[PDB]
Amino acid sequence: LLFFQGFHNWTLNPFHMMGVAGVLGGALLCAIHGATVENTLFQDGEGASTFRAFNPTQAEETYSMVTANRFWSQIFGIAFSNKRWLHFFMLFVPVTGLWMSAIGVVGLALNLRSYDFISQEIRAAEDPEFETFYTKNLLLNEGIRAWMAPQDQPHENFVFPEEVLPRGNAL
Amino acid sequence: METITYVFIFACIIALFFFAIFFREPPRIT
Amino acid sequence: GWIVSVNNLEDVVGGHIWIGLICIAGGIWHILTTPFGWARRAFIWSGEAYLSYSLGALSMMGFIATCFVWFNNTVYPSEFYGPTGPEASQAQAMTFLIRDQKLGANVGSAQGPTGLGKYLMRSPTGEIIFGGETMRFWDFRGPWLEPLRGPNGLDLNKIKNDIQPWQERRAAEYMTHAPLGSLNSVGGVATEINSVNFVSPRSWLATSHFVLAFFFLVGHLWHAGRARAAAAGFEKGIDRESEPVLSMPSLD
Amino acid sequence: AELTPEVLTVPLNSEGKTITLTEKQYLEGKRLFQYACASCHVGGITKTNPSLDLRTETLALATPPRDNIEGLVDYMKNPTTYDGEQEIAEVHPSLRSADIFPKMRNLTEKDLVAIAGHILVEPKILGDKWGGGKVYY
Amino acid sequence: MEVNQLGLIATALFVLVPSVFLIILYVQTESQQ
Amino acid sequence: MEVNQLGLIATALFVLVPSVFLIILYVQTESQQK
Amino acid sequence: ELVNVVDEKLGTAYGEKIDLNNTNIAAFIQYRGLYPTLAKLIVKNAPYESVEDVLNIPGLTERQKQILRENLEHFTVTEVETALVEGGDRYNNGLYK
Amino acid sequence: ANLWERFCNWVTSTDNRLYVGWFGVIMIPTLLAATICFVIAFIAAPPVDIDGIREPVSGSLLYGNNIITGAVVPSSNAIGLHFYPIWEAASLDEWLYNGGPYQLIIFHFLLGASCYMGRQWELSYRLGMRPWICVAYSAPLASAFAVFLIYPIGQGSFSDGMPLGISGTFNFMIVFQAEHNILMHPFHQLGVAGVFGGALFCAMHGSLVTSSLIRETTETESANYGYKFGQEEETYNIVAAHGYFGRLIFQYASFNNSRSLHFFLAAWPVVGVWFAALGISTMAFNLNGFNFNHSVIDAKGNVINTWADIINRANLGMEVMHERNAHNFPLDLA
Amino acid sequence: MEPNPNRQPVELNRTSLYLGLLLILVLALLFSSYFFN
Amino acid sequence: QTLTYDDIVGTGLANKCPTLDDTARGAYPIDSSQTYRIARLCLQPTTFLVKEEPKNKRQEAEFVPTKLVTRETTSLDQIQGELKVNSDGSLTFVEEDGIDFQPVTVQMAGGERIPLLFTVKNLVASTQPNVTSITTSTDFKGEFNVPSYRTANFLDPKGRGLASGYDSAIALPQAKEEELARANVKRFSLTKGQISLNVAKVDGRTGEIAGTFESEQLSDDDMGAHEPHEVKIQGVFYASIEPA
Amino acid sequence: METLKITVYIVVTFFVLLFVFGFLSGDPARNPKRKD
Ligand code: CLA
Ligand code: CLA
Ligand code: CLA
Ligand SMILES: CC(C)=CCC/C(C)=C/CC/C(C)=C/CC/C(C)=C/CC/C(C)=C/CC/C(C)=C/CC/C(C)=C/CC/C(C)=C/CC/C(C)=C/CC1=CC(=O)C(C)=C(C)C1=O
Ligand SMILES: CCCCCCCCCCCCCCCC(=O)OC[C@H](COP(=O)(O)OC[C@@H](O)CO)OC(=O)CCCCCCCCCCCCCCC
Ligand code: HEM
Ligand SMILES: CC1=C(/C=C/C(C)=C/C=C/C(C)=C/C=C/C=C(C)/C=C/C=C(C)/C=C/C2=C(C)CCCC2(C)C)C(C)(C)CCC1
Ligand SMILES: CC1=C(/C=C/C(C)=C/C=C/C(C)=C/C=C/C=C(C)/C=C/C=C(C)/C=C/C2=C(C)CCCC2(C)C)C(C)(C)CCC1
Ligand SMILES: CCCCCCCCCCCCO[C@@H]1O[C@H](CO)[C@@H](O[C@H]2O[C@H](CO)[C@@H](O)[C@H](O)[C@H]2O)[C@H](O)[C@H]1O
Ligand SMILES: CCCCCCCCCCCCO[C@@H]1O[C@H](CO)[C@@H](O[C@H]2O[C@H](CO)[C@@H](O)[C@H](O)[C@H]2O)[C@H](O)[C@H]1O
Ligand SMILES: CCCCCCCS[C@@H]1O[C@H](CO)[C@@H](O)[C@H](O)[C@H]1O
Ligand code: OEX
Ligand SMILES: [Ca+2]
Ligand SMILES: [Cl-]
Ligand SMILES: [Cl-]
Ligand SMILES: [Fe+2]
Repeated sequence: LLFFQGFHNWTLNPFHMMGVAGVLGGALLCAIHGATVENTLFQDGEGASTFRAFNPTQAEETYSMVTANRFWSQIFGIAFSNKRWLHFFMLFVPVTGLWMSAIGVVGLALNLRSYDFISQEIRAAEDPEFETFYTKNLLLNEGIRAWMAPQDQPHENFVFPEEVLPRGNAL
Repeated sequence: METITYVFIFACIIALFFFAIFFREPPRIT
Repeated sequence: GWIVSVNNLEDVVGGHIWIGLICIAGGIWHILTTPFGWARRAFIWSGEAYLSYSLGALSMMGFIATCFVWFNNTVYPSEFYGPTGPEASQAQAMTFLIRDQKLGANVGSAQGPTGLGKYLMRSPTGEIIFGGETMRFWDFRGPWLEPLRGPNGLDLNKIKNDIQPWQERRAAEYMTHAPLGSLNSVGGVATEINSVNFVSPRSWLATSHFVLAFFFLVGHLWHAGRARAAAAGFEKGIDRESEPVLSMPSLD
Repeated sequence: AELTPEVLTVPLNSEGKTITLTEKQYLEGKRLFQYACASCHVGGITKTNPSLDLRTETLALATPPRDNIEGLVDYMKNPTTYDGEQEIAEVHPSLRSADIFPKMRNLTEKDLVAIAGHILVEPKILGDKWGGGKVYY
Repeated sequence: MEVNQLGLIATALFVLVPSVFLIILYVQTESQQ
Repeated sequence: MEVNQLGLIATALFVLVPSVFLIILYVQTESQQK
Repeated sequence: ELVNVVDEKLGTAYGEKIDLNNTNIAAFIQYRGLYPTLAKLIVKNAPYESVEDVLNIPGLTERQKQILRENLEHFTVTEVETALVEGGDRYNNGLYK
Repeated sequence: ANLWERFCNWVTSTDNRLYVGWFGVIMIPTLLAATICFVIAFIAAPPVDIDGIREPVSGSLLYGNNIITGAVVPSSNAIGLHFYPIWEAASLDEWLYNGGPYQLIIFHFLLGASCYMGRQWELSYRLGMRPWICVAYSAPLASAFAVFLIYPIGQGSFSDGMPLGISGTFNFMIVFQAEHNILMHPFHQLGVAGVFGGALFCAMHGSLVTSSLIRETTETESANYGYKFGQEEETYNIVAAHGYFGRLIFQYASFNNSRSLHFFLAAWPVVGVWFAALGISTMAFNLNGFNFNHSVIDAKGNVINTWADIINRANLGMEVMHERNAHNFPLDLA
Repeated sequence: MEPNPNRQPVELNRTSLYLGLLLILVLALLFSSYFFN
Repeated sequence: QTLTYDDIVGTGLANKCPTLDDTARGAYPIDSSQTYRIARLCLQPTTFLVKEEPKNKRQEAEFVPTKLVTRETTSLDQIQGELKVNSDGSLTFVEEDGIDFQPVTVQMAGGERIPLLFTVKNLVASTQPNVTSITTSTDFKGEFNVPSYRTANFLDPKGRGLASGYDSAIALPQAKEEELARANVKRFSLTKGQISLNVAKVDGRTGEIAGTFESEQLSDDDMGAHEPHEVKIQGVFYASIEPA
Repeated sequence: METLKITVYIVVTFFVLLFVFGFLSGDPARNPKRKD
């Protein structure tokens, strides 16, 4: 992971960012749908522990789609109304995210990175007062590469004298 | 031009939220 | 810093005098009275509800205890608990100010790389404070530093002339026992090598109490929401023949 | 590679005599250096004054010379600045200041020797890492 | 800033082309019997 | 040649916007019950 | 032409010896007997027209003068460089280990 | 009814298109203020001196950022944990220089998002639902508290809060790695298991329900038309799904109880994410990831690196480079 | 509640689409040189 | 009578110089056989003015008002030095040490931020000849040094610096270097400033004096990347004179 | 700034009073089932 940050700036890559959205989006969907079903359950037994009040072979939905739908429509603005769509979307989102991150890694095989914004660099090269979080993270990347490469890439036989190592003040 | 573009896409997405909520197809028990 | 700022034992002892009397008066009160009408209508009256209220309260107390051990050095003496995070960072600035001043630096007029004083600068209200990143910690107060403070903050005359060997020692001790360390108790910054077996009691006590306070807030929500539902009679699910939403008008 | 009697042979004094420490003295020296010194001197540097380290070449150029057991043992009783000019027991752990540095209260003469031998043996093992700081981690 | 001059038209058609595809399909769905 | 750098998107939108308006109208006329 | 004055200083004697007029004070650790007592006196009494002038600092003991004579061959002097002496940099130049 | 009574009835009405409720009376204005300030600051704010060293960082679109580089920049390290409302500044221009919008935003946001959670309990009560959706939302909420409030408290400054911006988020992550070795921390590891596992189980549940939809449609129509909102009958066959998944692995590793399955779907991501939040909130007090730096030593005493030591070198790169003009002393203690 | 009685369907026949596209494309072909200038 | 740190902390008073009563209109005798020092010189800026830079070059540029954005962090204080009595009876203050600089950022109409190192570093200031007492008619005028606002280790956002940092624009590996030389080669500025101190109040008995000052100096030039502006600072001062 | 402050203080107090009075206004009863 840290190699991909320092060398590929892989956080900056919109294919990795879509991966993140589909992984975190899928974890969100997993949590919110499990919680919604568990909190719109029909009372189907007398027990205060409600798991036994379900039967695999039962015909009826175990929870109220209508109540769930009203709840999220009123809390968030929209809500699922179609259970087939809901479950298809749960496949689509994390699956699509993973496939997007894979495409970015195929570019990285070739060092075809989203490493830089050229407009940013042209401005920063001419203007030593211009600073963004994007320029800050490249300084971190340059430290990762210089500090880790000699031990991480032993076949290169790197020798970087103390005096060439990039460091800020004191540290 | 770039800033205009970013703000334009954002403002479209906000409008879209408005229509998706208040002008949704209503869910119908049927 | 609210109550966490308490900085002298007279205030601590006086507070407990008050609190002891408040609690005994309150207790007599509650033995002699029954809850009023407005309280009756505001709460849920069940074992599970009362538990929820106490979980809420313990959660709050947990977060406060976390901040108390993190910042307060009066009821958590640094002699026993180690330096606070703010304390140790200030002690580092004090250490190098002493070092470089012994070497001949004039530490009041030494301009650092950014233009701010390398050792000394002003807070946003003007008080003289240590410089570098510990600018954030200038509200720190501690017995080894206070002798250097004047009405306008750190006093340059006192710094140049009055720093005693016991202050140098204590600042060095605190700087090198800052509350930073790994889960397997390797003391120091995250890139430090194995050698020193140390994690500050302040970090142990703050982190444990944060975790506990957090899960107690969760238990508060869990039990408070459950007590509400049980009291109103739908904790086991929605009655299929009396589903409330089904008697409500459409949203659209 | 092994921790041999040769690696464990270090200068006793400035006059060419050596002492060969036992494996148990080497272990005691690591333990005691950790116990009393590593809070400031982890890895051979010095956290409260990084300009001075515990490298052997540095110790040799100290006054009096500190690159031998006797110089180090004497340092732990009566530490000086690097030029020998000031006695710093009041701000540096030592037997003379065991009153204000209570960790030094339990250290025996044998313990001082073990710590000294640690300071001299470790760079023979660790090379530039000893006294190198983070660059060499 | 020295941006890529084609980024404006690239962005505009990237939004317009599929958005118009969808609006076309939506409207002719609504207009069905 | 030193052309106006907005001519490209002006011409593209000039074409696209009203053409799309007509295509929308045409396609939903065809799809009407008929 | 714009010049980096520190790089340029590295091609003078400043790049070969302890420059009594410019070098940061930790550099005196390199030689027996110079640090911290003499190092402090030297930086404090700088600049010097020539290396020997370091022998003229007031209050010096005889032993201190002798240590200075033995080390003159390790010293140089060059013009004071504002970039090296401002900021209290001769006492703390932002370099630790 | 009197005015108050009528107002209460409207506030708590189950018939408002968006539920208001008492949590909502605090949520609505605080979230609006946080949103409006964020939008304006993200577009138009001038550079902000985040590290208190008079080195302003540009976050806004009009000052040279794009969507990926832009942020609302944290308030000044000179401020620390001091409360910096607009009226503490001598002018808006000063307020902007010092990163006042960041505090206005994150404080209104954290208050409003806490009320969003209460509002989820509140509506579930009005509708006669079980009450714990809000306990699921406490996981992302707790994570937002960790990065915008608890971490700044532990470190002594809101300048160490996560920036409100895409690149600034990555900046916060890389610096967090340097300073706490979060990857080697088991609570972040549980977090990863929580979100990778949430994604895995999301896809798994999606695909199993989808695989067992009961035929109700023809091939020229979306199978989605096979389900009608509010129908009483389940729309897939759980018995075929379990029949499938119990054979994929083995019978007893598959859920045959939908309530059990759904509870697991709720619990796995929520608990992992609570541990992620707690990792951030305890590294806030510098109890850090496992440190095996030089843990493996040969018979002589030579260090034999492991992958932990290679991590350590990457971390050193981050540490020595971050905030390259802010440190004057050798240790980064907060 | 009750639907709006003022609504009407809208039409554009194929010939008008072709006429309209011809107008737009020919106007573009004419004005584009001035847009690029 | 006297305020403690707890009385002052967070009020703004720590950035203020001491004032003297309207009653303090006395005269402080100078014995030319005695040596003297200033034990505490304090300068509290109340206005920063920046000289606008016209395209006109016809008609003179004015100094315009600006808004302080770095808060109550501007005063110079605890400064000390020798007060020499010269052979013509003029006094010369030779600044030795103290909190003798503050980085300050002020903002012009329209948003341009002007950082400067507000300072009296190495101040040498002198009165009129024959000053046999310091009175409300004494003034001091002199010059000081204005070093680069950033010191030599300062690294720009691309990692470039004078005593540290890259020496080129490493993000544009094959750009022609000549157009970037001014940004790539950092330079350390050192210029002179001027100040007048105008005594308005003197306590004969305590050796304390207070007045108004005005100084003029250049602002930050970003290690030679751009031209500095001319700044004029006005405010109040306090000094305590002592035999020493 | 002083007017802004007072204005925000009044605004915040207003909404906080709504929240506290609102929850005091027979909240347990506002549910679809058992109101007592
Ligand atoms: C918000 C934080 C976040 C999130 C959610 C992600 C999310 C993701 N990251 Mg990214 N990452 C991050 C921050 C994050 N990242 C940061 C800050 C960096 C620094 C640059 C990275 C650097 C990084 C790299 C370098 C990579 C990712 C990748 C990924 C993807 C991994 C998908 C996966 O599960 O692979 C897990 C593996 C699989 C799904 C393969 C199949 C596994 C089989 C089925 C296992 C079977 C196991 C078997 C049964 C037995 C096990 C036995 C047991 C003993 C263990 C996913 C989109 C990866 C990606 O893009 O790949 C295309 C990747 O290479 N990230
Ligand atoms: C464990 C301690 C404890 C507990 C659980 C209770 C519980 C109760 N008390 Mg007792 N009480 C106590 C200790 C306690 N009391 C003590 C020590 C005293 C003496 C001071 C009292 C004196 C007392 C009186 C005089 C009354 C009660 C009443 C009640 C009932 C209603 C409480 C209520 O509505 O609070 C909720 C609090 C409010 C509605 C006040 C306004 C809420 C504001 C917004 C809170 C602001 C604080 C905020 C959270 C921040 C914290 C820091 C802050 C200090 C700045 C309930 C049975 C009432 C009653 O029915 O008596 C029979 C009543 O009239 N109590
Ligand atoms: C629900 C409405 C609401 C709330 C809760 C807040 C809250 C906040 N505002 Mg925002 N604000 C709002 C609406 C709100 N705002 C609107 C509509 C505007 C546009 C006019 C603003 C404009 C605004 C600005 C311009 C700023 C704020 C700021 C603040 C913060 C400080 C407020 C303060 O000092 O109050 C102090 C007032 C009190 C403490 C009064 C409380 C009195 C009661 C009777 C006592 C009980 C309260 C006690 C603490 C316990 C809580 C009770 C609980 C147990 C139920 C805080 C995050 C400042 C900021 O963000 O700083 C970084 C800031 O600069 N607000
Ligand atoms: C001023 C300016 C310009 C401001 C903007 C600044 C700024 C920083 C803007 C952000 C830019 C931005 C958004 C960046 C992110 C871009 C990005 C990475 C996009 C990813 C794009 C992409 C195609 C990724 C591929 C992977 C993928 C398909 C991800 C999709 C993720 C996704 C949308 C998941 C669902 C999220 C979500 C909240 C779902 C809610 C579902 C819901 C209503 C559940 C409730 C519910 C549950 C039940 O169980 C039941 C039964 C019912 C009934 C019910 O209802
Ligand atoms: C307190 C009040 C809070 C108000 C919050 C504002 C919320 C806006 C919520 C999304 C509205 C837009 C939905 C369009 C799409 C829409 O109308 O969906 C409505 C759709 C309804 O689903 P049904 O089951 O009814 O429909 C299925 C059948 O039609 C099959 O075709 O909902 C979903 O599909 C849920 C999953 C998508 C969830 C998307 C959530 C995305 C969050 C936003 C991410 C973008 C951020 C960009 C930032 C710059
Ligand atoms: C018994 C444990 C210790 C031992 C054996 C020890 C050893 C030494 C030695 C041999 C030197 C001289 C280095 C040289 O000449 O190159 C030295 C210097 C120094 N040590 Fe220690 N030390 C110990 C504990 C500590 C501790 C705990 C601290 C931090 C509080 C510390 C801080 C210092 C400092 C600041 C210097 C430089 C002093 C000066 O010359 O002004 N030492 N130490
Ligand atoms: C000891 C001490 C001290 C003192 C202390 C004190 C004096 C304390 C007090 C305390 C107190 C005096 C507290 C109070 C608290 C309160 C609270 C915590 C409240 C709560 C509330 C609630 C919870 C409510 C709720 C509700 C609402 C709001 C609405 C309606 C509904 C209901 C009812 C649910 C000092 C610091 C000096 C120092 C140190 C030591
Ligand atoms: C009444 C009521 C209600 C409603 C409410 C509301 C609707 C409110 C709103 C509110 C709002 C709506 C608010 C807002 C606020 C805002 C703010 C507070 C903002 C601020 C901003 C700023 C301050 C900015 C600044 C700037 C920047 C950042 C950059 C550029 C420059 C300038 C300066 C412009 C309810 C339903 C709940 C119920 C109860 C009663
Ligand atoms: C970027 C540029 C984009 C340009 C955007 C232009 C969008 C133009 C929108 C055109 C909308 C036409 O609007 C559409 O009218 C038709 C009839 O014409 C209505 O349709 C109605 O009449 C038809 C025909 O009798 C019936 O078969 C149908 O059931 C009935 O609903 C649709 O319900 C409505 O959606
Ligand atoms: C921080 C400042 C706030 C501190 C205030 C704390 C003081 C505690 C005592 C307050 C007493 C309030 O008393 C409470 O008032 C409300 C508002 O009229 C009452 O009135 C309410 O009753 C019913 C309850 O079924 C509601 O449907 C109705 O809308 C409402 O009028 C409550 O039934 C009464 O019990
Ligand atoms: C409706 C709110 C619009 C946001 C206004 C942005 C602040 S105002 C903006 O400030 C700039 C910097 O000082 C000026 O250069 C510019 O002339 C001015 O319009
Ligand atoms: O501010 Mn943001 O980051 Ca937490 O560590 Mn110290 O301070 Mn700064 O260095 Mn590393
Ligand atoms: Ca006068
Ligand atoms: Cl950084
Ligand atoms: Cl620092
Ligand atoms: Fe499901």
